[PDB]
Amino acid sequence: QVQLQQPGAELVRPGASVKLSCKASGYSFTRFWMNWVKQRPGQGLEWIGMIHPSDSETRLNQKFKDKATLTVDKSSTTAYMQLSSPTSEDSAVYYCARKDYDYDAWFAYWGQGTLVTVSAAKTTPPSVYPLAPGSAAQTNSMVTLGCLVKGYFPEPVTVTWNSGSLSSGVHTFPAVLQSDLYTLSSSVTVPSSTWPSETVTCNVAHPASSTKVDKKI
Amino acid sequence: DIVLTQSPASLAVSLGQRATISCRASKSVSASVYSYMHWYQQKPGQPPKLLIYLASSLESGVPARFSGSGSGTDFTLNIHPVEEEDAATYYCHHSRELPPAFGGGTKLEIKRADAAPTVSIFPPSSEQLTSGGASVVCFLNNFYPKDINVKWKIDGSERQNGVLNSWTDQDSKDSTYSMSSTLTLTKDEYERHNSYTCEATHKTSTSPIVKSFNR
Amino acid sequence: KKSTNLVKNKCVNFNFNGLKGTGVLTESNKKFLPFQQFGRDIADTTDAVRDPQTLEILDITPCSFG
Amino acid sequence: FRVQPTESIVRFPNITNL
Repeated sequence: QVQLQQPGAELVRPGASVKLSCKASGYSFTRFWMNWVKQRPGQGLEWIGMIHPSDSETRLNQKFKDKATLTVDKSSTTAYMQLSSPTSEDSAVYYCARKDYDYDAWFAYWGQGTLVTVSAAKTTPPSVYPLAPGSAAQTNSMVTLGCLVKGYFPEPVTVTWNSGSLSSGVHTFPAVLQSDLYTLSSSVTVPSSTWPSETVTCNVAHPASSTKVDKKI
Repeated sequence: DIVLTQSPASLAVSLGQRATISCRASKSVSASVYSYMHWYQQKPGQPPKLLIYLASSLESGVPARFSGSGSGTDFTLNIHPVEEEDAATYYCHHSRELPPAFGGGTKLEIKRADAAPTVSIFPPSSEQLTSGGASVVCFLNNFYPKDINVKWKIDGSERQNGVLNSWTDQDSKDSTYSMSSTLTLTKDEYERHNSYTCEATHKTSTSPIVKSFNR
Repeated sequence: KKSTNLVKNKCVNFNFNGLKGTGVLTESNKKFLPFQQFGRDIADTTDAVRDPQTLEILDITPCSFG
Repeated sequence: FRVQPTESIVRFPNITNL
């Protein structure tokens, strides 16, 4: 089975180097092209460039010339991409896709994506707080619960309820940047025969800081 | 090169209707009786997927409600019958020339009948009050449309500063919206104020939905 | 033996139904009649070829200049 | 100058009968 893997996110200061990894498995890494796609939120998709892994020959867009650099390692079958002096406008989501050629060339498969955030802010562990009203006045037969995660950097973090046991009623909200910090408020809706019986927990993991926080409501 | 232009940017198609998205090319991409085009679906937080290739075929695993046709520069891509899970961002691509270009994108909104929102104000916990600050969070779920007015009242006084709001995309199942309103405040502003009030103003409700609690 | 896929943008060896050649596979805007196998120019070299499995027309762009 | 090819594309007709 063909599967492409990329890291979740990477933090870099302006003026440093950015190194990304695209792992290929199930197909020959040589015979097939490796294409890169830049997705900036609100700007749509953008075409980075292509590279032929056998001869290292690269094809770069006119706008990304002299900036992006493509290279491949044929021993571990992993393609790399670098960016010289990334700036604030270079923050985006990067994909690596494979072209399966039958007549016209389309994108058959995609990667998970890596968020590159360029900011001078330090790595901060998150502060996670439970949210309960404390009393029920029988206003509804369904109970709303929430976890507030604030003061985390870099974005994103992965939030779940009881390690992903409740897949229904989950609502995860995106962050708003304030004071070089991020905040979110994850909410779930449980029935009334659950919360006096079971305890629903906030299970949040930040893979950039390697910090896993379990909080009880 | 060839620059792709898509119109409109935001298309609203309800259940039982037909959607139309036009991808224009500066030059003719049609060659060898066929044409070079591709159309993708990208959901928030998920990579895009192939649906219809070369307008003449349907990819395996893709439902039959997606169809495509057209020749020359301007292409037409149709969807029918539309389903509640069809809301996503759509793109178009051409591999003929080089360096290739990507489309501008089109957001598809699925129309739904209006529902009253679930409004819940939650007090700040005792874990936050050790650190010196507090945050009051009002959750607003299951509402349509996106235009809703959020107001905060501390003891009858309205403060529009220091509030944060955050919106999401349309759900695949419920096809509604959810948001939060967070207010950050200091412990010295928590000691002298007893009541916090979340207020939501909607088009369907004449009376705004008021929620309050006592410290 | 085993069939292979297509690499369009690179100079590679071409063996199609026994016909040998080397060049670049490019998009062809020329119209061919489906009843013909391939076609050649006045130089007795193959300028285009049709894929045996899927119906398509691709041009052979010469490589190895110098 | 000379440009030596690298990969090799071999396409044979889809076999209905060997």
